[PDB]
Amino acid sequence: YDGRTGEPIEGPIVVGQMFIMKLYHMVEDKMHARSTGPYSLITQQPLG
Amino acid sequence: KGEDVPEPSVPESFRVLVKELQALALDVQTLDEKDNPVDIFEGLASK
Amino acid sequence: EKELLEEMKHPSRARRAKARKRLEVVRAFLDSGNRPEWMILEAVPVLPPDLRP
DNA sequence: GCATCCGTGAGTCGAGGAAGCACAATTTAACACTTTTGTCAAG
DNA sequence: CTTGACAAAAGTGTTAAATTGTGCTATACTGGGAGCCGTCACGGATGC
Repeated sequence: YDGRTGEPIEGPIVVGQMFIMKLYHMVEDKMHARSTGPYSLITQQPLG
Repeated sequence: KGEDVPEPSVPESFRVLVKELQALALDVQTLDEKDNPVDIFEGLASK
Repeated sequence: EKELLEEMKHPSRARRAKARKRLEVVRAFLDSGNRPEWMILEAVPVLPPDLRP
């Protein structure tokens, strides 16, 4: 059944129990932004 | 200040390019429409 | 350049190819205003210290 | 004309950061005395 | 607009330590040492 409408899905659905892992790649450790910051010594370009 | 960003200038990496080429005994010069030298170092490197 | 131009009339293709390659370098030096001896360094330029910090 | 050698090239982001010594010459740290501000009353 | 008095504060002259630079050793010594190693492609280069 559809929880939003209460009507069933028009076709039978493969439902079961499956083993799912949470991987070490998390968006918390990957989101990054920068307006200004440290610059390199010779080229004076932003660091990375 | 609420203003539009100004017109840019010559990058500092190109200045690094010229000086590194000069350290190889190569005379790299930037010229104008009339083939006259143009100083990209703002007079800071001319003796 | 004059000798190389005279040798450019040799019937052999290898001789003309060798003369042309030498003449191309000679023409480059003549047109540019450079001197061949400038290829040997008497004074070594030193890079500014901030580029080699 | 043909092996053989020498040189140059081979994707992008990210994340990982073992002598000593003596002696001379030179520089530097401490004072001690001026000369110069800085800050007061006096106007 | 000053006029003297003072009080630090920077400048100057010796002065010694502390640091730094240089010369010198007398039995006889007389040609180095790690390289060792799985691509493949092109263009070019005298060479023959």
